[PDB]
Amino acid sequence: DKNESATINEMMKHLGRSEGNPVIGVFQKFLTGHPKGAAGAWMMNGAL
Amino acid sequence: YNPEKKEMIQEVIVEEDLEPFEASKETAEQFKHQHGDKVDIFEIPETGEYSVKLLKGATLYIPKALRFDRLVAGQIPTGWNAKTYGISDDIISQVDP
Amino acid sequence: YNPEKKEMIQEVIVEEDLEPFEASKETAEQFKHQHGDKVDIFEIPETGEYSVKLLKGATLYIPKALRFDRLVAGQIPTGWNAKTYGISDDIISQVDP
Amino acid sequence: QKYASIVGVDLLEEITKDHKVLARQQLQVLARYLKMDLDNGERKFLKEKDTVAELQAQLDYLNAELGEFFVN
Amino acid sequence: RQQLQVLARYLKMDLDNGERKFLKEKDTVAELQAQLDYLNAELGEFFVN
Amino acid sequence: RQQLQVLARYLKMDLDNGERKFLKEKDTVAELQAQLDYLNAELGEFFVN
Amino acid sequence: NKLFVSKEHAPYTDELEEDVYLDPLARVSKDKKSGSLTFNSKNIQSKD
Repeated sequence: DKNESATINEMMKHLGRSEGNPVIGVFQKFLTGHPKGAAGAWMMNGAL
Repeated sequence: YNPEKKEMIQEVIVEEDLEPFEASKETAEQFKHQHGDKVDIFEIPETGEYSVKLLKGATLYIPKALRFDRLVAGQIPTGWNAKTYGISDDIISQVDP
Repeated sequence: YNPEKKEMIQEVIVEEDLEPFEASKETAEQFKHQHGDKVDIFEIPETGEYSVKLLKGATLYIPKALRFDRLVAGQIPTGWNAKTYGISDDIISQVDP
Repeated sequence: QKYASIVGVDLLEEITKDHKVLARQQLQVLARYLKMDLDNGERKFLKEKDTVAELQAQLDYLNAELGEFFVN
Repeated sequence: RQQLQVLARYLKMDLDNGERKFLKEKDTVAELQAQLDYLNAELGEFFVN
Repeated sequence: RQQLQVLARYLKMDLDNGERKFLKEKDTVAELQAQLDYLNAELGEFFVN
Repeated sequence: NKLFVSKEHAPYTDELEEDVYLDPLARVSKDKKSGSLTFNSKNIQSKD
């Protein structure tokens, strides 16, 4: 969670996001647990 | 699988000869090939079944129970079944869920 | 692994009570949690080790030997070692060959 | 002794046991024959001392929560 | 029964040793329970809980 | 049966030792008989006699 | 018996990790001292 927060921040910083427009983070695993394989697919379903 | 009750076995050594039990010819020979000197097998004349005297110095596995510490998981709800969606029984038993 | 000599075990039932053996407190309790009524455990006062009376009706696994029928494989030549190419010991023991 | 300090110069029973082993085994088989449980006592004994510790723990608690003087 | 008894005697093995220690501890159970039942009475069930 | 067994154990006396050696020799009987039955077949009964 | 050589470090140092990842034109140069190929801060987001 430290690493993932860091890397997205650095993506947003390098590409010159307007100061005060944060990306909003959804953490689906809190409700669904870690389906280690199917992780991204549920996050995919959620995003859509 | 009850995570409070985990089946596990220990390799132990027989101190004193066991009491005979019954098994098929095939089954007995499988013991003899394993243990060799540390087991004896005999035709029981009437049945044609074999006695198994496991002897001193033989190797055994005795079950035991680890008390494990991760008791919770995100689990597909109770009563979920491939039957209800339309999958047939021949397919279910053949295949990993 | 000798394919003529395949380690396998059978679930059997104890007909008559076994002779006690020594094990650690932790180890003994692991047996007790498994078998319950079908085993007794006692503090040996001097050592602090525990006796294990496995009782009538308990479940055991006894090793046996299957005679298997595929004895040949294309095998990486004898004496091949990751050492000789330059891989260090810390990496070998940690990792699946 | 001064010279020694400077240089560093200095100036049966495995028959009686084997008998007992037999008797032990001979007793065991008779106990088995009689459906007599030798350890039954100690099992019930170990059980009650667990409830002793349990009641003592509940007693030690209330002594702490009230103080020695209050209980007495 | 008799044949067992003489072997127990030979081994200096006491069969009843367990039950003796068992009877002893249940006397201390009643004792601690009596002390517990007292304080439950002196304070009321609600206070202890 | 059990009382006998423990004495046999005490004496380091093996009850089944005989039958083990017996089962061994009848395997060599079948073996020699198989070699004999072969030569009888390869030569004919009349030749051997 | 040295065909395999376990590499000690990444060609970038831990401080330049981020910067290297974000310059698609950052290549490696021969380090004068060590004599192994290291990323140098001069060749990162460089005009040249």
